Amino acid sequence: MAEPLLVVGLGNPGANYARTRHNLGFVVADLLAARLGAKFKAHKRSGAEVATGRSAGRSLVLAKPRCYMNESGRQIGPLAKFYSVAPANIIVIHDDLDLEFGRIRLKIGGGEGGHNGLRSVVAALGTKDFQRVRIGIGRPPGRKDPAAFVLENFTPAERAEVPTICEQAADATELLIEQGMEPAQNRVHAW
Repeated sequence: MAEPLLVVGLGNPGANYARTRHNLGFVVADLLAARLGAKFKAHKRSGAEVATGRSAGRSLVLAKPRCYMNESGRQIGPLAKFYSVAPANIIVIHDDLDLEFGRIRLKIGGGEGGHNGLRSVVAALGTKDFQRVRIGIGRPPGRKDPAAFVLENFTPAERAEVPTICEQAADATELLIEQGMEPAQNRVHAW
């Protein structure tokens, strides 16, 4: 009974489109990073960003390429098969529309909500029941334009929401390591 955990933050490089929270993975990774203070880097046979983290009585490998999306799917593909890690150890973070623009969505099997990247990860990783941590950024009002509405740019609204949820999820995470998620979920996953 012993095994580390791997984390992968899927977001959007550069910017422009990243403003649409298309950089949740990197936004959350950076946040949790700026908090942890860990000194990440960029390399690996793949050539992406990553950093090790010790806590929760276990190590944590947080990685994240550039393009992320497809870059991640593939990046992990080999990187995943390279490290030979388990699916219950790998956790891919992303953004998704669930309710309002300031919620999170952490699950295991549940994932892949239409995306070349995500699909590239499944095909790259071949699917092993890996874990995923999607964020709840607004919800689909209809069929008018969900993706369009998901790729808005609440830079501001999101700016406050980014730290709002991140803060909430950050607490849930910390508490999770403190004891369990039960409280974090009832505390954080309660709002």
